[PDB]
Amino acid sequence: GTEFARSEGASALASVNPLKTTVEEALSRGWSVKSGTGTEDATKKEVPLGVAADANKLGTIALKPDPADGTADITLTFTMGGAGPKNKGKIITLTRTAADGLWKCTSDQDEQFIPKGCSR
Repeated sequence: GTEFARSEGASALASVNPLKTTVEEALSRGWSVKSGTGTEDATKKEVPLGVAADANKLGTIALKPDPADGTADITLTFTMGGAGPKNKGKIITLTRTAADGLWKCTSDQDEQFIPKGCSR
């Protein structure tokens, strides 16, 4: 009844949306992106995303493939394991298609709580 269901979705998307820039900046250097926190690794030429998996207590952030070099589709997911009953277990997926470099957002939330710019 009183779950903050719209704000949960907005918060989840706000945790992953800024990582699009992080990914693009690494790929433009010809470096790979890897999950988690840490320093750039000049031996393997990997840049970490810079955010902990649990930075937002609504859920968990994941990257696939890990590491990612831009020659395959990339997905960033926010899995809402920490949310209330309407959104628990739902997943927001950002996909960067390697063929064209374009990003899409899909969600399996109930349509009324899907954030702006994302589709089913």
